[PDB]
Order: sequence, then C-alpha cells, then structure tokens
Amino acid sequence: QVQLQQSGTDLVMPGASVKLSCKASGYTFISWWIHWVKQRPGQGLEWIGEIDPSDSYTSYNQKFKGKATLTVDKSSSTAYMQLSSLTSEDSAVYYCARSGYSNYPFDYWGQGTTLPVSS
Amino acid sequence: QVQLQQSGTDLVMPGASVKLSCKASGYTFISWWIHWVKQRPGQGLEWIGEIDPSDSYTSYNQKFKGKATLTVDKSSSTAYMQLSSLTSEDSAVYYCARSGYSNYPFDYWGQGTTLPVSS
Amino acid sequence: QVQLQQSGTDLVMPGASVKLSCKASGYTFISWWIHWVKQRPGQGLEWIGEIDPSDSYTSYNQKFKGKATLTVDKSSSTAYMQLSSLTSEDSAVYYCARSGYSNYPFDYWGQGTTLPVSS
Amino acid sequence: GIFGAIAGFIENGWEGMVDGWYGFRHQNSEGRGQAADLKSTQAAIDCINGKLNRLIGKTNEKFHQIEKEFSEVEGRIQDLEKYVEDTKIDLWSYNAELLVALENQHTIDLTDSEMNKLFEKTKKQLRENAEDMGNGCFKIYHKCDNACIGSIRNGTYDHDVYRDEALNNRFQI
Amino acid sequence: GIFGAIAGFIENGWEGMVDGWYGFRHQNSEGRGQAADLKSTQAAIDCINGKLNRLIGKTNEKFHQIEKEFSEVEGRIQDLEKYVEDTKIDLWSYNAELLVALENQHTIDLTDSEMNKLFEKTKKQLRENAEDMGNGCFKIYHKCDNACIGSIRNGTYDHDVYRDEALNNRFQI
Amino acid sequence: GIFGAIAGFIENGWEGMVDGWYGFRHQNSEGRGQAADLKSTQAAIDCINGKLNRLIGKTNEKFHQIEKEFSEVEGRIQDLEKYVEDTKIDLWSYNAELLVALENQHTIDLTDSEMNKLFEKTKKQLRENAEDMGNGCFKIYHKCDNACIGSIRNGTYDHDVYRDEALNNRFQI
Amino acid sequence: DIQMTQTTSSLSASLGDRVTISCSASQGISNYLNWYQQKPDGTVKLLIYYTSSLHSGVPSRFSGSGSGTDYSLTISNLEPEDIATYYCQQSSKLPWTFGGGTKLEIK
Amino acid sequence: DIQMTQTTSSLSASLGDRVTISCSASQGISNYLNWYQQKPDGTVKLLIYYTSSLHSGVPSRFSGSGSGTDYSLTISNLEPEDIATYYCQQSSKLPWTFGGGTKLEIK
Amino acid sequence: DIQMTQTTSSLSASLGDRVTISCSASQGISNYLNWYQQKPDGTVKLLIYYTSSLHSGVPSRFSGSGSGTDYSLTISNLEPEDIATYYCQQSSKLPWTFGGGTKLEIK
Ligand SMILES: *[C@@H]1O[C@H](CO)[C@@H](O)[C@H](O)[C@H]1NC(C)=O
Ligand SMILES: *[C@@H]1O[C@H](CO)[C@@H](O)[C@H](O)[C@H]1NC(C)=O
Repeated sequence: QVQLQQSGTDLVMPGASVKLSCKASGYTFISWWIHWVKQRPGQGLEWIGEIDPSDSYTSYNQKFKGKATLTVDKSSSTAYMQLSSLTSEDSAVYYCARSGYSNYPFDYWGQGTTLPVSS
Repeated sequence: QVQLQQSGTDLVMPGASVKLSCKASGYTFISWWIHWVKQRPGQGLEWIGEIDPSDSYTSYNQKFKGKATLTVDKSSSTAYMQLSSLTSEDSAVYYCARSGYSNYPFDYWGQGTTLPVSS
Repeated sequence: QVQLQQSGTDLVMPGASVKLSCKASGYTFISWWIHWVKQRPGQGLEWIGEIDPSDSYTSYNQKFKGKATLTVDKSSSTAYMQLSSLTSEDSAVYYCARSGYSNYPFDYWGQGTTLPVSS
Repeated sequence: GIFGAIAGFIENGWEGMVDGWYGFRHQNSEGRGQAADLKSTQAAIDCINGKLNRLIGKTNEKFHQIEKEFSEVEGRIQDLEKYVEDTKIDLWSYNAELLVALENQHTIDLTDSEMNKLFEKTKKQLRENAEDMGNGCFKIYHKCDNACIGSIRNGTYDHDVYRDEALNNRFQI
Repeated sequence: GIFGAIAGFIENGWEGMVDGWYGFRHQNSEGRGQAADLKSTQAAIDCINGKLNRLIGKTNEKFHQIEKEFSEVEGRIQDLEKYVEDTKIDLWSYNAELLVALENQHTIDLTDSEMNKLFEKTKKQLRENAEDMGNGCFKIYHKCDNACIGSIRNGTYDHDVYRDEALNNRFQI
Repeated sequence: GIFGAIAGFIENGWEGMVDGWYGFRHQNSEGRGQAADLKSTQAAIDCINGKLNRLIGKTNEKFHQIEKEFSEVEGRIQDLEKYVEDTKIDLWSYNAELLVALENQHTIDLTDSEMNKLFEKTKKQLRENAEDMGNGCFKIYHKCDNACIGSIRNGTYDHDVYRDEALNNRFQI
Repeated sequence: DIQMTQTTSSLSASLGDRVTISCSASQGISNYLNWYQQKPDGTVKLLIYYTSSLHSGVPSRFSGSGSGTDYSLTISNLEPEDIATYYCQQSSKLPWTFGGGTKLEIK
Repeated sequence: DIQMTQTTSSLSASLGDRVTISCSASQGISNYLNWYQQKPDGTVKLLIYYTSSLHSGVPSRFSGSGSGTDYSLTISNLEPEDIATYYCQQSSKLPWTFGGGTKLEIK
Repeated sequence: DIQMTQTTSSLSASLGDRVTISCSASQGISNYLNWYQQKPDGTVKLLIYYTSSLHSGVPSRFSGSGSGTDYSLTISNLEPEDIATYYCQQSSKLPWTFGGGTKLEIK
C-alpha cells in the first residue's frame, strides 16, 4: 500500500537549520506530487509548499517563502524540506502529503514530524 | 402530410399595402426555405424573392426590390409578404413555395392567393 | 519475366556519336529507374547516370558530364544513351540497370553492350 | 472509431439536402447557395449497398430437415432433436445480433469517416486561404464568387492566385 | 489504437488523474494546474457501460436439456449427443473469443478516437493562437493560458481578443 | 471506416519500396531519394503477423466423431446426424466468412491508419516550416544539405535556424 | 437575367402518346433545370427536379433529360389526369427565371 | 488569499446522529473543497476528494454536498472510530488554505 | 567522391570453404552497401542489397553483415557456379561508386 514514512521527533536549537525527510514507498515517486503542511497546536493546518518530483517545480505559500525550501531525491524516493532560521513560531507538527498534482487533494499523509524549537 | 395553407382572395384598394400570409405545417419551418412566385393571367410565373426562416435572409428579384418585403413568424410558422403601393400591374396570383435552400427546386407550393387590385 | 534486352555489339568509328539502347520488358517501365554502368576491360564498374522514366529526371556522374545524355521512350519502353565524342578511353562494356529509385539497388541488369571504339 | 464529424463539429444535419448525402454550402457576395458532393455520397452508398447485396437475396436451400414440433412425448431422441434445434436457433440469433451490431457500427463509422475525409480534402485544398472555424464552415479570406466556390467543390482549385489576398486579410486585416 | 493518440503523440499517461479519464494540464504564469474533461470521459464510460449492459446479465434460461455425462457405452446416440455438445461448446467458445477480441479492439479504438477528438477540439478552439508541438501540448502564445482566459476551454474560448500572432507565432529572432 | 490516405490523398502508390511498406521520398538540391520507415512498417507487420498467429497452426484435435457419409437410407437417426453435420458446417462457414471479412476490413483500416499516422507525425515534426500540398507531399520552405531529410525520418528534426527562413519563404508578397 | 424560353407555347396531342416539351436557356445551365406542373385549377406541383431525379409522389410516367441548353420532359403515357401547363426554371444564376409555359390540349 | 471559515469549532453529537459540518468560503471556489479527517493521535486522512466524491477506503457513512460557497459533510452513522477533527481545504486559488477545524464530542 | 576499396582483388578458395569478401569505404555508409556478382560471360546479378537482405532468386548460402565502414559478404558453401567476380557498391552519397572487384579462383 501507499505509505509516506516520516521522522518522529527532531530536537533542534533555535536559530539553526533543519532538513526534514519524507520517504515515499508503495507508489511511483515521479508521477505524484508531494506537499508540506504545518499544524500548530493553537492554529489550524497551514499549507507550506509543493514539489513536482519529475522536474523539481517549486511554488510555496507567501508566508513560507524564505523559510522553507523543497527538494526531492528520486534515487531514494525521499522528499526533503529545509527550514532556515528557526524561531519560536516555527515549533509545530509538519506533515508531508501526496496529492496527485498541484490542485488535487492530498491522497495520503505522513505520520507528522514534531519539531520542538526550544533551548 | 406537408401543406402550405394560404388565404383565398383579398380585395385591396389600389395604392394601398397588403400583408399576404402562407401558413406552414407538417414540417420543420426552420430547416426549409420559403419562396414567392407571382403568376399573371397573361404572363408566366415570376420569381419574387426567397426567405430563410432560420435568420431572415433576404434576396429579392431586381424587378421586385422595392415592391415586396419578406418576413417570417417562427412562433406561428407563417411567412409574410409586405406588398407596397399596389397598382393595376400587381393584380396576379401569388404562390408561396418550399424549396430547401436558395438553389433548389420548389418542393411544395401554396394554393395561390388571388389579389385583385381594383375599386 | 523481367529482363533488359540490349543491342549486341556496335562497331563505331572514333570521334563519332552512338545511341545505345536498353529495351525494358516484363515490368511497368515508368515506375522503375534505369541506370548506366560502364566496365572497362581492365578496370571495374563505373556508374554513369540515372533516369526517371516518369518525368525524365537526369543526374549524371561528375566525370561523365558532357559524355552521356540519358533519354527514355515510354511508348516503346526503351531507355537510350547518347554518347558523344567517343575516344580510345570510351571503349568498354556498357550495362543498363533497373532500380527502385536513385538510392535503391540495381535490381536487374542488361546483357551489356560492347562498344569497340577503333578505326 | 468515431471521427467526430457527424456529431462533432458539424452540429446538426441539413434537412433540405434532397440530393446527395454530403454537400457544401457557401455565403458569398452573390448570395447563398448549396450543392451536394457526388463522390463521397456515392462511396457511402456503394458500401451500404454492398452490405445490402451480401445480406438481401442470398438464402440457402434447406429442403429436408428434422421434425421441429412434436405432439407425443418420447424421451432421448425428441430431446436431442429439440436440443439441436434450440442450439441452432440460439447460435443463429447470436450471429444475427452480432452481425447487425457490427454492420451498424461500421456504417456509422464509415459515414463519419466520409464526412471527415471530405472536410480534410477541402481543408487541404485551401492551405492558407481558409481557417477552421470549428463549426464545419471555413472562413475563406478573399473575394470568392460562385465560380471559385464551385472550383473548390470541383477539384480545380488554384490556391495561388488568391494567396496574396487571403494572406493579407488573414494576418493584417 | 488506430488514431495514434494514446500510444502516439502522447508519450505517456498521467498517474494522478483520479477524477476523469481525459483532461488538461498546463504551466502558465499563475502556476501549474490540472482539470478533467467530463464530456469525453462520460462518452467513453457510456459506450463501455453499454457493452457492459449487453454482456453482464441477459442469460437465457435452459431448464431441461440432454445428458452430457455418460457412465456407460451405448453407441450411436451417445456419440451423437457428445458430438452435438462438443459442437455447441466449440462454437460458443469461438463466439466468446471473437466477441472479446473485437470488443477490446473497439474499446481501444474508441479511447484513441476520444483522445484525438479532444485534441482536435482544443486545436480548433485555439485556431492560430497556438501551435501544436507534437507532444500533445499546445504552445499558447498570448497570456494567461489556463488561469483566467483558459478556464473557458469548456466551449467558450473567444480566440479573437487574444489574436497575438506578433509575439512569437510569426516573429523573427 | 477507412482514413483518407492509402487510396485517397496518397494518389497512386510508389512500387519502389523493396524493403519497407511505408516511407519517404524527397527532392532536395542534392537530388532525389527514397527511404523506408521501419516503425510503421514494423507495426503493420506485427499486427498482420499476430492475425496470422491466431489462425495458422492452431487446430483442435477431433479424433472420434459421428458418421457423416451413409451408404444406406434410414430415418430419424440418420436425418438427425445429417442435420447436425449440415448445421455445424453452415455455422462454421458463416464464421469463416465473417472472420475473413472483418480481418480484411481491419487490415485495410490498419494500413490506412498507419499511413495517416506517419503523415501526421511528419506534419507535427515540420511545425510551420512545411505545407500540405494535398498530394501527400510536404513543400518544405527551407533548403537543406540532406541532413534535414535525414533528421525528419528518424525523428530528430527541430525548428533550428530553419524557422525564420521558412516563415519568410511562406509569407511573401 | 438569363432568359428561359419554350418553343411550343401550346402543344396538341391525343391520349396515350409521348409528348416532348423542349426547353431552351439563354446561357449554359449544367443540370439545374426543373419542371413544374400547373394544373388549370391553380394547383402547382414539382414533377422533375435537377433534370433527372423524380420527385416524391410523381409517377414513373414522367421523365426528363438534357444537358447544356436544350432540355426535355417526356410524358410517354399521357392520361386525362395529366392535362396541365408545364414550366421551366433555372436554379443556376440569380434571379431564378421561369419559362413561358406549355399548355397541352386534347386533339 | 481565500479565507476558509468553520464557525462550529467544537460540536457535540452522540452515536447514531446525523452530524453536519459546514465550511464557508469567502467567494465561490467552484466545487473544489476537500475534506480531511485528523484523528487525535495525529493521523490525517482524506475523506471526500472534491465534493460528493468518496476517497478510496472511506466508508459509506461519510458523504458530501454543496455548491458555490456553502459545502457540507454528513456523517449519518457516527461511531467512536469517527470521532476526530475535520478540516476543509480549497483547490482554487494559490495558496491552498485550510479551515479552522471541527472537533466532534460525545454529549 | 567516396573512394571504395577492396584489397583482396584476387582470392583463391576451394569448394566447400566459407569464403569471406570484405569491402571498406572511406566515409561511413549507413548499411547502404550493395553486393553484385559478375559471371565470366558478362552477366551481372544482384545478390545482397543493403548488406542484410537477400535479393529474389538468390540462394540462401549467400549472406552479408557489417556496419559503419567495414562490411562482409559470406558464402557458406562454395559451388562451381559461384566462381565469379564480386563487386561492392554504396548507396549513401552521389556518385554511386563501386568496389575494385574480387575475383574468385580455385587453389
Ligand atoms: C469543373 O471541373 C470540370 C471537369 O473537371 C470542368 O467543367 C471544369 O474544369 C470545372 N468547371 C467549373 C465551372 O469550375
Ligand atoms: C537518426 O536516427 C539514427 C538511428 O537510425 C541515429 O543515427 C540518430 O538518432 C539520427 N542521426 C543523426 C545523424 O543524428
């Protein structure tokens, strides 16, 4: 079946940079898009950006423009999302989701990676 | 079956205007053209004009450019001639003819509306 | 059966012009190209020219530019060759070859016409 | 294998085409008019009439056969005869249904293909003189009277004497 | 597959088209987007389900028949019954194989026809405002190809206010 | 429904292909030439050989059957055996006729489709650098050193430098 | 305006014989001439359309042929129900001009 | 950016009750609203892709309807396994925006 | 002009031997080499066309292979009727040049 394996918990110091991972298995990684959703405990779901694994097409949200950078690895079928200059507002649960294309609904979601940005 | 009903005889004073009628029944009025032929007792058949009931396309004879005006009523499936300035030379039998298009033979004819222009 | 009948042997004086013949029988003459190959008694085969019987398209070898002139007769299904200004170096065996086209191979060959150019 | 002509870009059939099955229709400065195409109509009529030759008329002679209606009730032989007749009737009914469906589908595909072929032929006749309006009519960008209209319907198209006039109006206008 | 679209100029299909069978996909200034074509998808589903209503169900009732398994040897009647049953089984197996092969070929040809019909409909909608690149895509030349003047490729493309042939359609480098 | 190439737009055949079925034949400044297209020829050969694989070599073993020739005259059993054999022969003759006609029609449709597919592939490759003459040829509006003729056939032809020159040659006066 | 003329303005014939109504045109019409039957009670019907095709309801007795400028209508089995006046009409060039008419009579 | 609104942030419904969750858009998204289900452990699953189209593996209890700006999700046979947070997302105009959520509770 | 060379001008091979004739071109011809056999009485026939296809009527013992500039003609079993002069000719560029010719002899 389609699975999106994600990291469990990463402890990162504030002001540093982290590179999350989302391993894709059970389907062809090239032909399905990968998104990234951030959910705060006190807020709703927030879409960050999307990536096309075929040719690395990037289009992010206006709020998360310099914060996140989406890259893929077609050899290992893993999609990365590099966060830069982590602050206290960036401490939330990050989900990776497979949609099908840009405007298509997210079919399968990852387990979610909690990223507590604290000292 | 297909018929083209017409009025029998109209008594019109000279110098006046008349509106002849040709009720169409038994067929789709839009798909077939309606023509108009005038037959004097001392002359042969004379073609006056043609009308396309789909979009009211008018193309008249050169002799009848300023004499006849062809209109249709798509709701009641009738075709009208607006004769203007009837004289003694306009006293003839008028036929309405269904053809199919401009360059096609007149499939079915009317009964013939005699128009005696006299006082 | 397909064959290319040629003349036997023409004894032509030097400095004169000859018109060799290659009669075509057993196939549609206008749909197959005709070539001309000269074989010296000591040297090998040398291509001269090709002709398209449909429209008399001509393209000769660079060396045999002014020497050969290829013509066809669609009525008699014969392909001619107007060799002009015969010299001592022109005394060789001449073959006619059927072909599918310019680049298609020489499917069938004639019997070969020996042309002794001597006085 | 629908070519998308009879139900595609041609929105409706022309009730008034009393002669022929496929035809043209123009709009000029000399007035409207229309006429049929004999070649495509004759090809479609030829294939349909060929189906009619292989269907209508050819019947096999079956003089002596087995009994198909029984008044008494014997077992083994009357049940094999009834089974044989029912099997033959079912097989021939299936053959008739499949034949009718296949011939009707081929007829509809053929009548779509003839319209598409005639459309593509008159499209290739006018290379840059007309544009596909997508409704079946071609916007021909030059002064064409009934002579050149019938030339397009004829096969004697020139497409070179009108090319300048049909290239200025196509681009600059 | 005679129209040469599904295995022809379209090099591969699109995994992720979860709503329709045929669709549009673009990359303009406002980002990538995809939509499905309901009409061609519905027509293909309609014909395939017509085949499915012909095949699924509609089973003839055969209550009493001949014996088809014999535990002893009798002779003429046994051989005749076995021959009749083998003939019926062989004829129906041939009918099933031919029907399956013909309907699969017709389904693939119908799919190719629908893909080519959608492609030609889009090409006739675009007219001279786009060029076909041979990959099944349409290089559309003006602006806002499928965001604001390209959701109207449901049948309402104006193709007149965006007659932009001077940008790159007819231009020199 | 046939396409319009094998006997329609492609006028009279060529007879010069001794290696392939479909191909190209050009006239450049370097002279005339002919070359075959291996892909369309191989596809047509593959489907025709598949149709031959359904038929050639595949036979069913029928060892023991009923008697089909009778020296004596008898009643119900002999009449039933003759009726069963005649029914089987007529059904298989109808099946053979329908199969032969359907496969011949599909082979003609396949060859027409392959010729039209090769023509459309060449037309999509040439873009706006060549024109449809209606004879099946392509008036290519840019000269070349036979490298373009080589690159069109295999499929490695681009617009290259020959786009502005081709447009200038197409749109003059 | 293309002038359409008929030589026989009034043709006299008995019952059961073939009548040939000749029709002449000024210019050359390809096959666009047609025949109309004007019965003496005013009813007009179309008999032969486009010089060869039989209109629906018309019996096989009526027939027509011709090409170029000379055109003919054939009534081989003239019956008492066929007594009428016959007209021509061009469908080639606007306006559509008719003929002078040919009124038959019983000899 | 189009703002997704869900007024019923917390809703209480017992077992066997037809609970309706409504998501309202700022303007018409043209039948492009998706429904997501976030279980309290943290697993998110798509239920209704677009509107009135069930995702694969979704039980028949979940259903969707609506057009324009008002869309609704219906759980006719609510169970303890169906108690989760429910989100709405558009797929019309970048950026893709989610709703405030709707958490179901046992009354 | 493409110079076409055949180094083995005279080759001696007995009956039943696999004789190999090699033809080399200056530029690369793309499998457009053609093989012609000339009998001693003057008759010339085409044996192998486009280096891999048998001409009609040619016995199956004749075969060819090669690519680029080097091509070969292989006769599996020599026969007394196979004693002839063999030529190689290209089909790539104008003019269509031939080989030097390989004459076959008996040891
Ligand atoms: C139409 O074609 C025919 C024969 O092809 C000939 O009369 C002429 O070329 C054309 N006539 C007209 C009026 O175009
Ligand atoms: C044309 O195709 C051939 C393969 O047959 C190959 O050499 C190449 O792809 C093309 N030729 C050139 C010179 O690029």
